[PDB]
Amino acid sequence: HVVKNIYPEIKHDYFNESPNIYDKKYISGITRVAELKQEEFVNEKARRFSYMKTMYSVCPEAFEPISRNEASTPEGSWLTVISGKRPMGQFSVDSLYNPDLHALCELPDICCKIFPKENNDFLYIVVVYRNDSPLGEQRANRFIELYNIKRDIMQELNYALPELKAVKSEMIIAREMGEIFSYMPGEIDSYMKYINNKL
Ligand SMILES: C[S@@+](CC[C@H](N)C(=O)[O-])C[C@H]1O[C@@H](n2cnc3c(N)ncnc32)[C@H](O)[C@@H]1O
Repeated sequence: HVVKNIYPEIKHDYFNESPNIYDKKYISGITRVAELKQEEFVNEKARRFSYMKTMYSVCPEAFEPISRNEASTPEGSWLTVISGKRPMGQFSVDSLYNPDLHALCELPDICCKIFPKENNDFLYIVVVYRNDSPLGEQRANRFIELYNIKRDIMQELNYALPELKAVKSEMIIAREMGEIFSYMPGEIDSYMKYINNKL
């Protein structure tokens, strides 16, 4: 149904478990044979979808850097992509029944790579990209590589050497992330200086 539709490769057991507290904002069932709420899911999704269709645009002949500020919320994270300002963004959802996530997946040439958040039981990462630009998938893939490097590093440090593991792992991949997220070169420098200070 609505979940396998946007997240084909999802674990089978997911639907055996019962709705967590976040799911319940949008559904009501014993398991994950639950009803979609008419107002909170169906009607919210349709409203958000209209909003997205209005803002939808095609990609420029070429992208310009956005400010990090335009993509610091989940909503701006995908808005900058659907309006064609940049080829990819990444955000999180506390429920695979998030109405925005479902609306996002119904836009032309808009793809979402979805997977469970590392070290979290309910959170999923969403990587949203322009399929109508060759940079879309490339950047989405490149993010997953950088993301895997970060989490591999942090897991290892967590295991054997935990001090400042998060900030250390940022020093390793943060500039590369900034670039693929299209942040302005100045904002990326400023972030590396913030990480450096954390030393
Ligand atoms: C936390 S992810 C958030 C992604 C955001 N929702 C998007 O779609 O662009 C942004 C990552 O980019 C890196 N980064 C580089 N420059 C940054 C900056 N100026 N502000 C925030 N993150 C920056 C950090 O590693 C950070 O984890």
